[PDB]
Amino acid sequence: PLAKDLLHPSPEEEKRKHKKKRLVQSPNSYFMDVKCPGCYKITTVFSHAQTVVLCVGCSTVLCQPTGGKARLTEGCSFRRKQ
Amino acid sequence: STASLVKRKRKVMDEEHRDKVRQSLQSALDRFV
Amino acid sequence: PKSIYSQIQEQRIMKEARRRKEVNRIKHSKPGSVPLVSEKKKHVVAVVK
Amino acid sequence: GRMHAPGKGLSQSALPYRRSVPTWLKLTSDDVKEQIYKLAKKGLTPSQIGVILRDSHGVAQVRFVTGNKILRILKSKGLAPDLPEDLYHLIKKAVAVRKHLERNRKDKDAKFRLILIESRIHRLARYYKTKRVLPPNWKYESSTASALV
Amino acid sequence: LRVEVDTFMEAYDQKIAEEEAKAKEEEGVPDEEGWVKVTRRGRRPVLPRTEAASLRVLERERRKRSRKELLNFYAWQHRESKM
RNA sequence: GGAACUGAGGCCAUGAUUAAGAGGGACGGCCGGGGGCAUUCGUAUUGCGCCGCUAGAGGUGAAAUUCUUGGACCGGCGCAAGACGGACCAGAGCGAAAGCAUUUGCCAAGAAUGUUUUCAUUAAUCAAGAACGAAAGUCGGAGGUUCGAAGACGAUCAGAUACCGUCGUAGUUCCGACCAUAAACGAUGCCGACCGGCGAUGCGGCGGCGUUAUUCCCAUGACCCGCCGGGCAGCUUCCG
Ligand SMILES: [Mg+2]
Ligand SMILES: [Mg+2]
Ligand SMILES: [Mg+2]
Ligand SMILES: [Mg+2]
Ligand SMILES: [Mg+2]
Ligand SMILES: [Mg+2]
Ligand SMILES: [Mg+2]
Ligand SMILES: [Mg+2]
Ligand SMILES: [Mg+2]
Ligand SMILES: [Mg+2]
Ligand SMILES: [Mg+2]
Ligand SMILES: [Mg+2]
Ligand SMILES: [Mg+2]
Ligand SMILES: [Mg+2]
Ligand SMILES: [Mg+2]
Ligand SMILES: [Zn+2]
Repeated sequence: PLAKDLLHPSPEEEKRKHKKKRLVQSPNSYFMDVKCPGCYKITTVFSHAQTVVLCVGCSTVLCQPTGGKARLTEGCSFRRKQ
Repeated sequence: STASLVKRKRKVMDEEHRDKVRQSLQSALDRFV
Repeated sequence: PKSIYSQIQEQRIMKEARRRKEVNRIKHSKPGSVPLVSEKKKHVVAVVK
Repeated sequence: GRMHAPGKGLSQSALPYRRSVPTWLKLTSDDVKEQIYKLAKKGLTPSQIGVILRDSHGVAQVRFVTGNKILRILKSKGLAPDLPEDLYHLIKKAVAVRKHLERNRKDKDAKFRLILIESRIHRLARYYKTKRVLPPNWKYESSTASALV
Repeated sequence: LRVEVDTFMEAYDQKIAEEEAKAKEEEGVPDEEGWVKVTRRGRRPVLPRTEAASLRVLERERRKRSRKELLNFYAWQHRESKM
């Protein structure tokens, strides 16, 4: 087999492995800022959302939950946080 | 049991068959037409 | 010896396997999206200087 | 693997190494608590409350923000569940299967599934009695289960 | 009559072609401050911004309210119920 | 109106840390000949009615019992009954096993995947004990097309060449009670850890140069490439 250093994995190796099988566990999910269409209020939405997220200003549907990730509505803009 | 032999032979030949097919591939009304 | 000979055959199989998946990646991607690395300076992580 | 099912899976959550609240979070410890009190009065379980805060309010972990777990926060305020959440849901499932089974005598599979559910109830109840969450006379009965939940 | 139809649709196709080329150029491409717009030209399906789509997703959540909003879970839910 | 001292009450709550590539529960979108109830279609077979035509039809190695001029067999149209679910169907999928295949609706359940949700050791193996358990078979009801142990008839050449034909009892079908056995096989206890490569395959998720359709509702897919999990199976192998 290939020779790997167990103490010093490369960045490409750790991002490919399963999240529980890395040297130190780390999630693949993240939080994002979404900007509503029609009113430009900003809402913080989890990437793998399991509930329908409404804009606080106008109660517009911002996302709909799916199996893996929440699909965003047409016309909104988003940014990753942190 | 020789029933598995024909199955395992067919499974391998199918995989080789995938290889060869991969290699083998390598005026206003005008819009409706 | 058979122990050395077996490892030579196995490591040859793995190396050509990685090459096959690499040419597939560059084919089904943007022409400029794949950096090209020399085999010599591939193994150098960093020079602190 | 699973306690009863043959399959073994690896799907779960992976907590981050860093335990600190991110800077962009503008909610305080007190602000999160009043949100928990509001949703509990609406009739939401502690598992569902944590889901809502994660999806909409950007609270990844209530424990890292306030220093206390959701159930511990509710107990201190006085909004404690009558029955433990995992035990409560198992009893609810057994009632639904038993109601279905009384209209279908020929469903052998449902009869088999009912036995497995009741086994998990007995294991869970035995643990809770040792921890003194339940009185040492609590018993699960099929007729009593409907009134229990 | 035939000339006007041909002239009209020739101009219409040219306008349509320009819009597609501009949309392809803008697809992705975070702007200043780093906002990325969500369109149908990506590989992930997106929720349409139509009245029918919003009513469908909200109705699905409303049918689930019975299961997720409980009436006898908490101790207080029993005591003012007995009143 | 201010301050400083001080005194007893009433409710609720009373806990070592973390969050196991241990386990349970919840949540999300999917997925499957998994199960139960109802509904529905398809030829075929059998029986019956009518029409046309006229000596044979059936069966075998050869025949013979049997049916036929009061019309058999064959051709057409229509009606009824009971079973069955071809081709598509794969070493694919589901279930603890036994097992599971026409459309649509309903009821409850489930694996895997996704999760920065929740509890916090709740776990493993197990005499005793309990649920299920192909086919055949027993008891009581309802039906009976096809097939068919038993039985009665007709024959019984080749031959180490060796078990036919016509009719067809119990059964085969359904609803309840029993019975608890199979080459019920990998002829092969369970849980945990460690220990080589290479591709396909089913499901779920993630990323993607390009093709191909497009969304009132219904729906956001089909193909190609890389990666990650748990499955069904393979090709090759070092040490042991
Ligand atoms: Mg899971
Ligand atoms: Mg994709
Ligand atoms: Mg854990
Ligand atoms: Mg389904
Ligand atoms: Mg199904
Ligand atoms: Mg006649
Ligand atoms: Mg006829
Ligand atoms: Mg069919
Ligand atoms: Mg039987
Ligand atoms: Mg029988
Ligand atoms: Mg009988
Ligand atoms: Mg068998
Ligand atoms: Mg055995
Ligand atoms: Mg599957
Ligand atoms: Mg897939
Ligand atoms: Zn808005």
